[PDB]
Amino acid sequence: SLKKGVFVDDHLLEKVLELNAKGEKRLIKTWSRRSTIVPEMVGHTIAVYNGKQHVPVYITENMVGHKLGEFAPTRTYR
Amino acid sequence: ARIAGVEIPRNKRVDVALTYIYGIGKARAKEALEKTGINPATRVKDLTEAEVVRLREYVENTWKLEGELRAEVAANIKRLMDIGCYRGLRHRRGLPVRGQRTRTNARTRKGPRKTVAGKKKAPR
Amino acid sequence: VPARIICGCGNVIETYSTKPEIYVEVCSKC
Amino acid sequence: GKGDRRTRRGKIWRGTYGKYRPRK
Amino acid sequence: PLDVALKRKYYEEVRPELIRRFGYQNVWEVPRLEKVVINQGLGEAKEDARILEKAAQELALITGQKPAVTRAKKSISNFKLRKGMPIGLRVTLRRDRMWIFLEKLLNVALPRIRDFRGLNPNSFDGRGNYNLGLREQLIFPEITYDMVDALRGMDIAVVTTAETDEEARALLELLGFPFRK
RNA sequence: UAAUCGCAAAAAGGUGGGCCCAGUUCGGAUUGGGGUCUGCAACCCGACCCCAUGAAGCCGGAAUCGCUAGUAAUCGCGGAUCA
RNA sequence: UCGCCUCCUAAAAGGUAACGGAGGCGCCCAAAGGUCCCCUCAGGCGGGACGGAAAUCCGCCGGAGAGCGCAAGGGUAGAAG
Repeated sequence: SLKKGVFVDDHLLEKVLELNAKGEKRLIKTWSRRSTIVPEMVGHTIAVYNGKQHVPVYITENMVGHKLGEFAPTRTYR
Repeated sequence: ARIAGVEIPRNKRVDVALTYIYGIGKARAKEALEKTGINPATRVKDLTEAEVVRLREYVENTWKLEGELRAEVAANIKRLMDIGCYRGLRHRRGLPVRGQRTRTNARTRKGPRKTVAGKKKAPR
Repeated sequence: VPARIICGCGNVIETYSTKPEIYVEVCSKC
Repeated sequence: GKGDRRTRRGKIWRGTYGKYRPRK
Repeated sequence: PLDVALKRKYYEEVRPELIRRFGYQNVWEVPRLEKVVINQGLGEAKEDARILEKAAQELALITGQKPAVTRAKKSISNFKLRKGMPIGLRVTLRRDRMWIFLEKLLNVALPRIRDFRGLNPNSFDGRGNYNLGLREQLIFPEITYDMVDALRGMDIAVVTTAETDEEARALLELLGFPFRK
């Protein structure tokens, strides 16, 4: 529970920040399932890897503190 | 002695009686007894109509508390039906949400044993 | 018979009922 | 008892300290 | 007494407001309560040899009238008992007694309902008049936690002059009915 | 650079206070909310601390394990591995 | 199959046969009887804590399709209910 910092990946923020530069589209691959969802980065759908595939997940405000892997479950039928 | 809605303790030492509220345990109990300045060794049986009101004042006003506490947590589990976080599921399949071994126990979150099986080995 | 309701919200209301002795845990003022 | 994490014996058996077992 | 708060309130407050809101020509066109019939269902009492005459003598304290002892008209094996000796408990309140009952209910009882956000605003539907049902009967002043044994709810129908539920909604909201907007 | 300081409090016991046979001040699972720490990183998956939850269990069917004395029972302490 | 009751066959009075069509009876009620006084159904659409798709409650709409112990027919709420 990172309480001084947000452990959030470089290649991610630089990528959403130079997409914030006038706020363009969003098709973004990643493997940073280990990283926190940043404020306002809503709209931008991020294809998160789960070991097999990049799952196309959409984003909204109510979800924030959650990790991106927390919307790419890893196993199949429980 | 009906402080919280449908909840009424009686003839027991008040300290633990207040436990008999959803949203109130040993902690929020003692906390309130010094602040109301009342001896907890005393029973709900016996006290001033002033003592009673003094207590329900502090408690019901501070925090919450059966009803809209209960109703609140639910809406939080509800919100984990967003696009659908990991803690969202597990709530969806009634399984342990807190990173555990399903292979064996989990019976607290899973109603008693659905033995249901018909596995085979060698006849001939 | 005529009754006297007593709130924990101070307020006293004047209705009529069986037995005037009335302890209320807060009326519709709260 | 030896798992009520809000107690003397609860902390003891676990081997940690808190409110319910003051560090000295 | 021949006068109560609500009764006064109706005349010297609500009566006019409505005449101003909806523009009635005649005193009688102005809607008014007709009656409040209150009833308990009681699927038990039939069985376990249950006399359960506990409910009426109890109810009588709150409503102020000895209730009337209502009975089943068909036989239903499925849902038990056979026409007759059957069960249900209903009382009809008009004038003062009607008023005294609502006075207390609105001003006191609905306050100590367990949850509460207001009364459901979809229980007239054109069909003038308004229904609602309760669960615990101890929410009233006269009833004490000592007195109870089983928690028997009830249905409250309140009938009015209003032909539309627009003009009936107003009447009740202004008489002091908290509605769940 | 360590019988010369530290882990450190041993626990049960002893003293006197509280509960009064209650699924309870028994029991601490489940879950919500809030924090701390190690680590580049605790979504899958860490352990803690606090507020709130207080689940099954009122001594276990057919079965069946261990132990002959400082033993069995029962209480606590250290160490390896190792962020 | 054999007595009794209802309907059709039966040709608009009555009556009318066949190993023609198709059902009931061999009981029941001390109130399901006498009189006086009250009351009006089945459904349908809303509306109402437990409450089904008819448990009990409220409101509209509803001349009769309800009900009248039991088969059918006739009759019947301006009651036979």
